[PDB]
Amino acid sequence: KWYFRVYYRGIYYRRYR
Repeated sequence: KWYFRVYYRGIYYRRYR
């Protein structure tokens, strides 16, 4: 399962898959 945002001060990342 993905996340939603998280990234905080990172860069979201491949949330789609």
